[PDB]
Amino acid sequence: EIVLTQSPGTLSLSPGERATLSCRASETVSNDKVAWYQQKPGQAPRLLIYGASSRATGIPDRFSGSGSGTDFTLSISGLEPEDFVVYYCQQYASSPRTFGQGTKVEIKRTVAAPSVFIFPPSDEQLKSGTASVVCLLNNFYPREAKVQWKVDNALQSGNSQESVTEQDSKDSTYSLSSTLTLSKADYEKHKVYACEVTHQGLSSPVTKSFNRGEC
Amino acid sequence: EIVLTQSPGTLSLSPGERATLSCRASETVSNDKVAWYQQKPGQAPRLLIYGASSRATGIPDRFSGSGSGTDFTLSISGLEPEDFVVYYCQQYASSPRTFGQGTKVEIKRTVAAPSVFIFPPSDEQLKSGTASVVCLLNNFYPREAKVQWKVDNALQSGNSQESVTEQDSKDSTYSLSSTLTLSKADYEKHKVYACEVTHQGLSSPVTKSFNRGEC
Amino acid sequence: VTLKESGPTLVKPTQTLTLTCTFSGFSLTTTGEGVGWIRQPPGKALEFLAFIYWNDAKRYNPSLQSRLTITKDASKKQVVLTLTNLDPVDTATYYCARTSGWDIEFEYWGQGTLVTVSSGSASAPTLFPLVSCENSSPSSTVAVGCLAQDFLPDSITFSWKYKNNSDISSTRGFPSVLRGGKYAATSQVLLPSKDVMQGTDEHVVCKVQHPNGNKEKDVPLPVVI
Amino acid sequence: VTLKESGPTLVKPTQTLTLTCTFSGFSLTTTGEGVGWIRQPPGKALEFLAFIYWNDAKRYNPSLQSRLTITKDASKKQVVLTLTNLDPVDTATYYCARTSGWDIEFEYWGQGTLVTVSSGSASAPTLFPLVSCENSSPSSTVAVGCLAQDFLPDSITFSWKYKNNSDISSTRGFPSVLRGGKYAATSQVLLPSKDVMQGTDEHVVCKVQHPNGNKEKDVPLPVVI
Amino acid sequence: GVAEMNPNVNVFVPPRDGFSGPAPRKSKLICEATNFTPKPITVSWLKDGKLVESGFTTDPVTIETPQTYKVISTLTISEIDWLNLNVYTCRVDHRGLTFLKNVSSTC
Amino acid sequence: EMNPNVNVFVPPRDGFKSKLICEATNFTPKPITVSWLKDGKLVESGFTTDPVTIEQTYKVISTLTISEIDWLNLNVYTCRVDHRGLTFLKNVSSTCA
Ligand SMILES: *[C@@H]1O[C@H](CO)[C@@H](O[C@@H]2O[C@H](CO)[C@@H](O)[C@H](O)[C@H]2NC(C)=O)[C@H](O)[C@H]1NC(C)=O
Ligand SMILES: *[C@@H]1O[C@H](CO)[C@@H](O[C@@H]2O[C@H](CO)[C@@H](O)[C@H](O)[C@H]2NC(C)=O)[C@H](O)[C@H]1NC(C)=O
Repeated sequence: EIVLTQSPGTLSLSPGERATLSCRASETVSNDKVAWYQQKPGQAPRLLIYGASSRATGIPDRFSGSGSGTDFTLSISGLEPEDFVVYYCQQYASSPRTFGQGTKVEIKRTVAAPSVFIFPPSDEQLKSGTASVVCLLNNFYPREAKVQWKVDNALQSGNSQESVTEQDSKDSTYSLSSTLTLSKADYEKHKVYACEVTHQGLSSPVTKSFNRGEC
Repeated sequence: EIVLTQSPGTLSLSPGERATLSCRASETVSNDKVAWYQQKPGQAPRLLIYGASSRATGIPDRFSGSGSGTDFTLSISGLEPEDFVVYYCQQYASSPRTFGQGTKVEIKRTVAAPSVFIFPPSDEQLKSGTASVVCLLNNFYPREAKVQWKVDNALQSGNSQESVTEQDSKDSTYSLSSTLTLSKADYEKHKVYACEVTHQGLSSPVTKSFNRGEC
Repeated sequence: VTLKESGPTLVKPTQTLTLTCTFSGFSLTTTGEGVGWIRQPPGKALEFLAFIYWNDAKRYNPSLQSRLTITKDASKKQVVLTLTNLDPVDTATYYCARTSGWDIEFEYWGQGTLVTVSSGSASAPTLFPLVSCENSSPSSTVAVGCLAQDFLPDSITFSWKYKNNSDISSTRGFPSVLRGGKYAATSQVLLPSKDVMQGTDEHVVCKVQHPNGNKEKDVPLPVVI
Repeated sequence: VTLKESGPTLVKPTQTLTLTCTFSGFSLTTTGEGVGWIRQPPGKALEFLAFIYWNDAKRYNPSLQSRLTITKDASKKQVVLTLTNLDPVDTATYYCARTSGWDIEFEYWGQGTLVTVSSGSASAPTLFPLVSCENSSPSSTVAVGCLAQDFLPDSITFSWKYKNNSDISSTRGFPSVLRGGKYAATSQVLLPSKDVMQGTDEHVVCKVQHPNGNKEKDVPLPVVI
Repeated sequence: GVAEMNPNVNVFVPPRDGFSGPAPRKSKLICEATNFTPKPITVSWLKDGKLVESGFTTDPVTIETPQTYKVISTLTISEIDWLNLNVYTCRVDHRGLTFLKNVSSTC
Repeated sequence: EMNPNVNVFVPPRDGFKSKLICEATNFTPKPITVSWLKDGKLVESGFTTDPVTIEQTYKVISTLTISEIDWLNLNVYTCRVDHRGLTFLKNVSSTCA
């Protein structure tokens, strides 16, 4: 049983700089039998370098793999725009094989101001007995953001999800979706529904509130 | 006779990165007797490292000096904001001593859009028999810029100077002054006076023209 | 060298799951060749399940010991993977690759199939209108969303159209999220306010496609002006 | 260990230049100690002129051979530097330092003095108005300049004041430039377009200070409104 | 940072049927000036020698060879005060000059 | 949706080419069409339309170039305003006539 941890979990790079990826192992590996893989979000994974010594067929020479023992650094020169994917390191000398966590890279973009648009539920959804309030944010950077709900001066937790999209090809931004689900009985007792956004580019949190049945 | 050339003549750095300075020599130096000096634009120069081996008294340990023969690289870690000055390398093993050119560093700032304002000469200056037209630019980056005069579809050269200021402490910009001097007889024959500015951040040259005695 | 995966996509937890890793172009007669199974949950990393070598020698993961079975076959050129004691939290896309040599591991990957482990059946997606309340400062643009809930699996692509049978560049689309066993999707569009206060279109349609029912429902536009 | 330089600041070309590098706190009795001369034109790098060692041993620059003389003195604790055959293009600020050991060279620098080599005399700075002409696009901010010509040396600090005896943040200041022997300077100031159109001031003053005459002249301010 | 002109005072008054709304009816008064540069005019309303300090809204000066400008003002009045033959004067201050325009409803 | 308040101003009795202003404040939505007439006949040129401002309500005004001779001869200048399909008319004349 060998546990592989790849730190840090994310890193911002540039189109034409060096991207160093670490692969920490719990123990040593015999004969340095550690391999790297490349997986695209939507396609099948592929093998780049086997054994961290020699490259495979169909892999450009710009991928360099070195390191031995418990340290394996994957240095890449000339990061192409079509290489912003998540890489993994896998070893096959543990009987059986184990995988790691993975590192996600992105394009270093300037910090912008997200535009939050909260959509109150319609009257047709309330007929089924379930209500949901969404908190959609667009054009923000980086992915790290805090979304909190403040209804009747109370913080709700344990019943809200956080789903974010991938990086845009033409905008290099992200878009998260925060839906606050609740019951029909719990929706007719409160008055104001809003979500708080804490962004690095904003010096003060912006709250978008509305009125129950008055908009 | 040893000629010392420091290339490149300028380089853009960041507050907290590594700044590498080169010192090319025509021939070898005996016992590596090459020293570095720090001079501030307005104060007296000071000696940082003597002989490129040991540091002097009152110099922080963040200054590292290595290299031998015809190569001397001055690596500095943690570039403080109060260190954006011009450095020089001087050797004292040539009988007599010689100096170099020097390298000027600056803060890497985003390219802005300068606004050129041309000031036509007043009527009091024309009474003395001499006229001067200035071409002032503000908030432009980098220092490299082209200023040309186009009067009556003719380019004037060999009679205009170019003087630029230093880097601002709060703005990190520059300001140049291009004065076009001429005689009284050469000012009453032309009609339109303007200067052409070619900036990296501008997609088209902007010309500010006026009328003789109609403004 | 190519591989292809096939099998059921909608299965019930705690029953029987079977997948086939069909391959053609090679045989398991040499040494250092084996086929494994790798799965990845939608939001997690790759996970190892089992691996089988040649000469009738297979290994199993100690974490999932005595829970998986490997049955190879030299006649149909495929391996049958039987998965018992299913768990909805173990929903992941399984993959299989072929190894050529001791040093080279998992070189020729396959395609993979999406298998959803849930107690619910295939139900038509339910669309609900989303009224936009943009008061005070309308900023620059006003957006309108089309809520999608109670759909299985996640095979719905949003498509916004105008009232006069035109095309709207959606581009922005959020993925689905597990909602008590089912999935919920949300998608909006950045419509300029100039075309809303001037045009006579009071509502837009939300047309989506799904292999379990083509449901559609227009959404109202309260506008701001 | 401190050093101080003194001497004339306005000299004529092709005559006689004399500077004194006054020092106090050490003596030239040990070995490896010497005082040199370093000059830097306003726009160029450091230039070596001469150096003198102990035990009555001095060297000269081959580029300026048979043109400089070094005369030390152990009584006045100063070195006299005589510069013959002056040249206006050789105008630079001279410096002198003290060396402590063979490895350490030019450790304790002095202060330095500005010596201008020009045929002209000390004349009062002639100020001329600079009327701004910004047509077509008003843009956002408009600046006003104050021309300064025929002044020697460059020891003028510009200052802008309102009509009601107030203070204006000039900040921006351009250095002087050689104009046929003399110097010419220009200074502008960024004035907001809101304060100019609000006040009733019709002109502003350009007050400068110079040790050869305090001259001032107001420039026209036609205002915008 | 050379055209000096004088403003032209133009005062608009409601017609005999320009009053509407619940009793008492109210109307508006507009004092505009065009073809003048610069624009130091400050909007001031005088009602029979009394300075009006409430009920007026000074709109920002817009933009219409000298550069001319135009300023539009609005003052809220009452029908009762209009029936008492009250003279309204639009005070204009242009470079210290005082411009007056006395208007009424007398035929 | 509210009906705009059409108000047409007239030149003073004691003299002043004057201008006609047809205010339509307190109206919704923002789009609005304002035209001018002359004795029941369409007007081709001779008038402008100022940009709509913000006083949520807005403010729209129109300027018509007239003459003193053509104003004191019993001429009606109706300010036709079409708002949400409703045509608003306001006939004005000389007060002292
Ligand atoms: C359907 O109606 C819309 C109005 O909302 C039309 O959009 C206008 O037409 C141009 C050209 O097609 C668009 O680019 C603009 O968004 C709209 N114009 C303006 C001035 O806002 C749209 O064209 C109509 N569809 C078809 C096929 O005619
Ligand atoms: C001198 O006159 C100027 C007018 O140009 C005054 O500047 C105005 O007053 C305020 C308060 O001092 C300034 O901050 C602004 O620059 C001006 N106001 C506006 C609205 O533009 C200045 O204050 C006067 N000096 C003194 C001492 O009163």
